[PDB]
Amino acid sequence: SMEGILDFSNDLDIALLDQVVSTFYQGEGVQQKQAQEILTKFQDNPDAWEKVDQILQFSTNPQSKFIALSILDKLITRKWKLLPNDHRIGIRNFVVGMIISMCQDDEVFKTQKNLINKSDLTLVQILKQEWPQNWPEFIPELIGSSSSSVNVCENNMIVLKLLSEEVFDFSAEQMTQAKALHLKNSMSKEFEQIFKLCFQVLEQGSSSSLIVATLESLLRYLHWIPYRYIYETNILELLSTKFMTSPDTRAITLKCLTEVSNLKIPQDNDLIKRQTVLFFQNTLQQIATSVMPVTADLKATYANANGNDQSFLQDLAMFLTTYLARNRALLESDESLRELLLNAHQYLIQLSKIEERELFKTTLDYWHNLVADLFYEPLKKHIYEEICSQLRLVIIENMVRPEEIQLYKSEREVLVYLTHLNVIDTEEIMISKLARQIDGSEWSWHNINTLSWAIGSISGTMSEDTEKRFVVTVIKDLLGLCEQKRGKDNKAVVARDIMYVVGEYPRFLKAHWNFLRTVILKLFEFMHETHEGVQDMACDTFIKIVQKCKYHFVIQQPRESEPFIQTIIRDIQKTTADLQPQQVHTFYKACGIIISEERSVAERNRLLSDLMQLPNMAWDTIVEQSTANPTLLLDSETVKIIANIIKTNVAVCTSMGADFYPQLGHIYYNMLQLYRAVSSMISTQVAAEGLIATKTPKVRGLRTIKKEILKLVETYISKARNLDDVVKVLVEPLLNAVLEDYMNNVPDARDAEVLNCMTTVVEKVGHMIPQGVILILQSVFECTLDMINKDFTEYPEHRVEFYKLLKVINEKSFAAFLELPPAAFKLFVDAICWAFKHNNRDVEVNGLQIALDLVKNIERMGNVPFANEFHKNYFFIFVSETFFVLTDSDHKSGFSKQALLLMKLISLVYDNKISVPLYQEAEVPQGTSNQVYLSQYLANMLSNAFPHLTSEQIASFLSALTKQCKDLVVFKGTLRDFLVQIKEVGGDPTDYLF
Amino acid sequence: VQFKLVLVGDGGTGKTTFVKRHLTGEFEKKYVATLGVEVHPLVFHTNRGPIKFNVWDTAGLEKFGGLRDGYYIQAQCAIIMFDVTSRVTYKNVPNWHRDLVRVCENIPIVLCGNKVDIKDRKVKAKSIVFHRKKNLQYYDISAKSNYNFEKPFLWLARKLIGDPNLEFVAMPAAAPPEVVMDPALAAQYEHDLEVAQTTALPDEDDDL
Amino acid sequence: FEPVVTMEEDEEVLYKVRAKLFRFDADAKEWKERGTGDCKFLKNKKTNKVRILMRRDKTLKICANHIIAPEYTLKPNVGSDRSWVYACTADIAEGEAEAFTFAIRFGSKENADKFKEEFEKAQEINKKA
Ligand SMILES: C/C=C/[C@@H]1O[C@H]([C@H](N)/C=C/C=C(\C)C[C@@H](C)/C=C(C)\C=C\[C@H](O)C[C@H](N)CC(=O)OC)C[C@@H](O)[C@@H]1C
Ligand SMILES: Nc1nc2c(ncn2[C@@H]2O[C@H](COP(=O)(O)OP(=O)(O)OP(=O)(O)O)[C@@H](O)[C@H]2O)c(=O)[nH]1
Ligand SMILES: [Cl-]
Ligand SMILES: [Mg+2]
Repeated sequence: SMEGILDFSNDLDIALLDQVVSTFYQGEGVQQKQAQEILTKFQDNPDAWEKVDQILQFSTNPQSKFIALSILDKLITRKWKLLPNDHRIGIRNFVVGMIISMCQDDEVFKTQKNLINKSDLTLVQILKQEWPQNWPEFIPELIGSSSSSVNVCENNMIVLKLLSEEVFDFSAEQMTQAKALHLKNSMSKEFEQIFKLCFQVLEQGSSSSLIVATLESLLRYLHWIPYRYIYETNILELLSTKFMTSPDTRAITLKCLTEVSNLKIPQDNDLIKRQTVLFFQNTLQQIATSVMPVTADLKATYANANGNDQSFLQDLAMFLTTYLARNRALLESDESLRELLLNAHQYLIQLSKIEERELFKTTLDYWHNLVADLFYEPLKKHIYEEICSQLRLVIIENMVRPEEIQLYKSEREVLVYLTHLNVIDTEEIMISKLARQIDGSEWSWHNINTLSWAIGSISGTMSEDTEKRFVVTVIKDLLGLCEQKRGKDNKAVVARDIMYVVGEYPRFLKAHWNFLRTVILKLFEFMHETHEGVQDMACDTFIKIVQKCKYHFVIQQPRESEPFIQTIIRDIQKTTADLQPQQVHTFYKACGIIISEERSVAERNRLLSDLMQLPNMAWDTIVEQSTANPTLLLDSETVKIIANIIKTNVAVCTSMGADFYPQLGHIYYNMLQLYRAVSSMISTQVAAEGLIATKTPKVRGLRTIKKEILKLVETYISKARNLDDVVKVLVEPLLNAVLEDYMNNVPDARDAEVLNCMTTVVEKVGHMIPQGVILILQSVFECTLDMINKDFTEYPEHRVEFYKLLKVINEKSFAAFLELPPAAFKLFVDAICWAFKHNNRDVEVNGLQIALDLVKNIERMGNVPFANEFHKNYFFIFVSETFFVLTDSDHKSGFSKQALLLMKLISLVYDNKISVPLYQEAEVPQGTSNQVYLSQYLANMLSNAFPHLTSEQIASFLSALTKQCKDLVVFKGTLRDFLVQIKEVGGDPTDYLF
Repeated sequence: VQFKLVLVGDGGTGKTTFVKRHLTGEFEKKYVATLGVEVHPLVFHTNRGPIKFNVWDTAGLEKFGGLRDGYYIQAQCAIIMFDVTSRVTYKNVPNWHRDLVRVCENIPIVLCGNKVDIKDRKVKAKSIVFHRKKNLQYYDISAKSNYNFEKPFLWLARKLIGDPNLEFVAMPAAAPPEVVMDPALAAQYEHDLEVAQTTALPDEDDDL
Repeated sequence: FEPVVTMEEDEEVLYKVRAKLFRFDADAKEWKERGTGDCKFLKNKKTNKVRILMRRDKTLKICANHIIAPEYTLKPNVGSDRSWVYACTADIAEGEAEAFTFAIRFGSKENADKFKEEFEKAQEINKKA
């Protein structure tokens, strides 16, 4: 019978609603679910707001009344202005009356905070509609009613807090510009009186709850009020003394003082500066005497997490960092402020030792500010020497792995600055921490790793000589540690750290060839170590060292018989014999980096030939045996070898780019033959076994071959220098191998990488291959569109690659779209709008970009039939589709480019850049301007789409929009105002004059 | 020992996916928008005994919002979710936080940036500062890779039980029952296994 | 001077391997993950019965707990060369014993082949016991 509340035709049973509500909130499983659905339907019923008065009076259940207020809030925020004035006053009084009543009952006031707070928010929703134009007495009455009762006074502080939030903090997206300015001005005009009440409560208040509520409102005011209310009253003194002493007010007060520190303030005023110093002195004095002294172990306190200590200490870090970032130059000038300055910083040091990642980042942002400044500001660093010395230890002990990119970067930067400020101190700290690893007192994997990360981070900060002595010392010490340790778990940790450190010091490696050679030879030995992570670190260290020291591998070093790259290549089979494929590919990639350093072409090509000897020999034998016996590709093992050959080519092409061409030339024609051979087998297997075949290991292996072939070609063409060879040698065989294969496979067998490969081709050489581009379109366009035009989810990669391809074709080879038959060009426009309706940004952004580029492409053509035909056929489709995605609330991430496109389309008309009439004859007077017709069309369209708008709203909007169609940020403002007004009834049309 | 947990955040951020993974271990790849709320109990075993979260997984899409802040009543903790691959999800975090704390004034809250597994991250680490002044915990998470995926609950549990040493522990493993093959359900087994053997496992390119 | 004031302890680990475990949902006719973590074959030192015990990473929650019945057969999946599917008649990971079609996937074929070898060894142990 719970569904009785949904009847509405009969009177509402309140005991039944309290049943349903109770079942929802307290109930379980099946029962909770049914009540849920009923409640949701009840709430969404458009006439349910009428039942609110009844629920609020006669319900016992506070949850029922909460939901009642939700229903009223819906009415107030969407449909309020449809109500007669009398009814709006009646509702307003009922709400106010209910709040006062609840506040005057101490039992209810104490126990029903949620319902009171909800009521207060409902009141504020009414104020946003009604105040002050229809409620000039609101504030005087509120201020008046505050003196009557302490509960009412406290609650009035909650109402004012919410109002300030709604007007100043959350208005930007919820209100028109004009309405937000109206409410801001209104609050500003009456603030003197509000402040007077707030100041009085704080100056002469005993209720902590009332004082805390008042301070909560003040925090919100501090966002917008002028500084004089803080600096030219006694309030600063109250905040920084009295309210810091009691712990009930301390939390909110510290937050207020953080915002005080952010006030816009006169910069050239000695009294203000003294006041700024003084509140900080007072605050820190209260902390040192009432909370904890400067020496306190905050790490311990925070970890213990008693009461509100964690939040307090977070707030204290925020206060100190905020204040000092703005005001520490004030404290630096006078020597009577030196203790205060250093004590504040010592508190920050203590805070930075807290084991809480997000707190640490907060303090680290501040330290970065400080040490950056000491690095450049004259006559400052000496003040902070003891702070900085402590900070060096804190950062070193908290260094994270370079994988944590942003935190590692922040920490490194701080440590680099600190190292510059005192290299000896940094060096001593690191050497002594290293000794505590060696003596075992601080030994652990975590501890040796963190230390190694720290040591690596300061590479390049020391003089070459100092660094030389430091690195030798570190390496000797780590080597000794590696000896000490028993079992390869321990030895592998230290060896990886040695590898890490050496790879971070390329300047040292470049000055010490023997050492560098030895390191490389050691990495080669480690490429045989199967202990977990060792081969990976050896390969990663190898490529890292190569990236940084490549020149040293390509020259013949003193007392060597050849460039070391020759020696690496000579032994490559032995070096790589125990590696996994991915590791081998890294190794070959690293060799590729070295070989690209060789600028003699004959020598470079010879090295490339030599490097690719094993893949090329395996390839040759497979190509010969494979083509002579096409069965061999059925072998699982052969497919794997072929894939790894191709991946090796990709790896080397990745680092060699343009220089890879001779190797590409060696394999290219047989690789495209292989692509075709592999394609046939997949098609064959799918027919023989079904679509399930595409999931099988064998077909997946075959498809990997095709994708790696496409990746190789993409990689080379993306980096090619000789584009004539690309066009004349590479492109035609490529298109022949891949396009028909793509078109003639079933959707599930088509590789999206074909689209990506073609994107690269068009990007690079599309200007030179107009006929090739047409072939690309003809092969992929309709069959891919048909894969992706049934929903937004199927074939996600094809969807993304498809719009990237259309995007580059539209940019590089627009003539290819001019060649389309009208019907296919219509599908192109349909495809572009389809992308607009996508929620995935990867597709939506490309769709909007293609439309703007297309408009631009049509504009370029000038006054010719195709351009005039395009506008007659498509101008209004683009305008209406853009408006759809703008206004449907499902495409908000696209707002900016939607607005740009709409602005472009409107500006075309209001510049008279469209020669022909957009209207068909027998629609308007023959002489009618496109301007007038556009206004008419949009007004009619918006009237139909949004029938709750007045004609005046629509006309004002459109008038504004067309005047602002050369000022994007203002245009966007008008669009946002419209998006607000369509969510409610009775929006003011003068808003569009903002 | 049970606690109401409210999960809020923009549509598509991974709220339901995250909870479902915690409930059953499955990773739902499809986006099926939550209608109003789904409530599910979630138990963790701790060194201080079991802790139960009454998880109110709310809808992030405005059109499916249902009771909205009505769901937040008497929540003892919350997670606010966004998607590090969608900036608007982060831009809306202050909005969710506002609605939430107005109803739940003094509760522990974790802010979670989901989808850190996706390489092309759009909400950068350095942009994420909202939590600081609001005293929220923050974690980078991935419901897909399981990166940090227990951390929100471990943190909340520590806050709610008021013990910073509280650990999740291995739930005891009862010895399982010996099996008897019912010959009447012999042909049935072959049919179901046939179907299972010929339906491909998902994500065959993943490490596991 | 007075001084200042799992239920696997009965079991030997025969084999341990990282795995992803799936259960087949016939309703949706799709495979669903049940957990990723260490799969262990545990031999109870009292009964000499070998079970699979698998726990999810991070939560350490059980996603498999069942006897390695001599009657079970590991079968290939069509999509994978590093997975087995088998019917399980009584798994108590989520409390009450229930039948499942499981699929377990490993990091490599070698791991899968090794798992099958160990699974069969354990079946043989569960026959003698
Ligand atoms: C300018 C030059 C000045 C001087 O070079 C001296 C020497 N010529 C350099 C030797 C370098 C090496 C042996 C390479 C070494 C630094 C790198 C590593 C990764 C060593 C690792 C361990 O020895 C191997 C480990 N045990 C194996 C294991 O079990 O792991 C699984 C050294 C020291 O006095 C100075 C720097
Ligand atoms: N890459 C990636 N995708 C994820 C992750 N978590 C969830 N997803 C996917 O992103 C989408 C999220 O869907 P849901 O979890 O239903 O989103 P939601 O926040 O519950 O949505 P609403 O119920 O509408 O508020 C699904 O397609 C998920 O599979 C993650 O960590 N990484
Ligand atoms: Cl050099
Ligand atoms: Mg959901």
